[PDB]
Amino acid sequence: PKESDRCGGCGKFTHEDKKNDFQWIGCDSCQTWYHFLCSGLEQFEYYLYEKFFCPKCVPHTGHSIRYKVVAPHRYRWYSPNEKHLGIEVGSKTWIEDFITRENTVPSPTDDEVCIVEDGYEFRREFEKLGGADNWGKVFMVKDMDGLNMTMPKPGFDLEDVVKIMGSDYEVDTIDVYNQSTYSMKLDTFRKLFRDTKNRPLLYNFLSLEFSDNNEMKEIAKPPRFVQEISMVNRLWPDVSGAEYIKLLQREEYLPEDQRPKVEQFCLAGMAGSYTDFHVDFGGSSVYYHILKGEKIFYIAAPTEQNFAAYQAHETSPDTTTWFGDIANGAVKRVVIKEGQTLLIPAGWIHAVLTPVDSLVFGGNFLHLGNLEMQMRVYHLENAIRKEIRSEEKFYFPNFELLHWMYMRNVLLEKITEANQEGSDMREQEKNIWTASQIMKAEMERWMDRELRLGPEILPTDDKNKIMISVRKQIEIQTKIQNA
Amino acid sequence: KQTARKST
Amino acid sequence: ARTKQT
Ligand SMILES: O=C(O)CNC(=O)C(=O)O
Ligand SMILES: [Fe+2]
Ligand SMILES: [Zn+2]
Ligand SMILES: [Zn+2]
Repeated sequence: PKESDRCGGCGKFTHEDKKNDFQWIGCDSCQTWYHFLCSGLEQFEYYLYEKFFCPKCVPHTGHSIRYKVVAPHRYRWYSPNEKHLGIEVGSKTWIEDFITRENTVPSPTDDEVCIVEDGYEFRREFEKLGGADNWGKVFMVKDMDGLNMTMPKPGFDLEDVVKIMGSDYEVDTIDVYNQSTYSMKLDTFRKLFRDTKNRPLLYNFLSLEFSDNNEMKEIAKPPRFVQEISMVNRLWPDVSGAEYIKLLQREEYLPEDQRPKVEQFCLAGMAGSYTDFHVDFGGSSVYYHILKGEKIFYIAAPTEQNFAAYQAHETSPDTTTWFGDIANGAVKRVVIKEGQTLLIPAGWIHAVLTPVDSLVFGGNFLHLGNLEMQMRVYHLENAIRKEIRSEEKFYFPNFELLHWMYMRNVLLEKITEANQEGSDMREQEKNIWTASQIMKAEMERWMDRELRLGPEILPTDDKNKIMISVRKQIEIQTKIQNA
Repeated sequence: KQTARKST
Repeated sequence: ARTKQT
């Protein structure tokens, strides 16, 4: 080959390969080339520097020179060609302004959000409304006592987080003003977070999942009521011993690397951070506990009208219009403070402002009581994706497979056991029976689609073997009913 | 369009 | 910065 084209880092022409891709950056001083992963830059920096000085230079040349902030109202704040374009919703200019009028956004009705003082009052109100099987409104619980939600004692902060997870642990982080996600070392984030006075750019990570860290996973957990209704938790129980063995004896075992891991997240964001409107992936529900700081959520109920506005909003090229302004007064304001907890059921559209540096623990989960709404959000996502192109990692992992597994391992078993007696399921398991029908119908559609345009882990043949068995037991039970 | 969002 | 991919 040719020497000039050898990476001055790993000293090779081809990198070994988080993921380098096949990308290089050149030093503006010595002109040698480095693979991105060999340059000493982290992904969040790939676009910041107008002049890059490699580590070999930079004692004798100085730090890399970053682009000038030419257009604070654009995601491309560094591009002169955009100076004259419109103010974009995520931008620094936009957020400054939005901060001065955000408190005019109206408060919710009692139909939309129920505020309660503690988990005991939450429990009573939750039950008045039909519980999880009929969960439709958001709850804000001022004091976590009664929720059975394991959390770290105050005094716990970002410092303990980086110590437990490790300095080099990489988290996907939001570059607020750019409205994009890049990788950043936990140590790098902490450094920027500590420099309270100098913040050219704001960062906010939402995506630090720690259910696989043996220390962290005991320090912050979902409320008990959530662990009890979580579909993922039902399928990959964290059991041991004979429970686990039986889990193996039945073919109910599932690979740890197949598990959707979205139930234990830590979030940390700088004051002035803004996350724009979205519905959480798979239409999952959310528990959200503020350890430190403050959050302002802007929320809209999951109605067909709101979804149509939202779907249009997401597929439109436009970037200058705040969803709240085209949503016909649907958007409501709810402030959440330190120690307080938000519980959001499937489908709620929401954005969030971070008025103050914050540390949050939360998680996403699916449950039978919101099965219909979850499927409705799946359709919404699928429609949006037909338009714009997105990345898999912003969606619910193994969404479809989870349902095959849940139908096979959970619901089929229950309808079969019911069927083997006279048991009319409507007596002690009406909810199980209605969930089965809803899931079945949605799965029929998935089969039909697969037979039309082929597959994309579970062979087509296996799926078909599950469906026939489900149809059978379902028909058996409805005869037991018509009787 | 859809990059600034929760990642798994 | 000046970049390339291969
Ligand atoms: O905290 C943030 O700024 C955004 N997070 C959410 O939208 C949520 O947790 O469901
Ligand atoms: Fe969210
Ligand atoms: Zn290299
Ligand atoms: Zn150099």
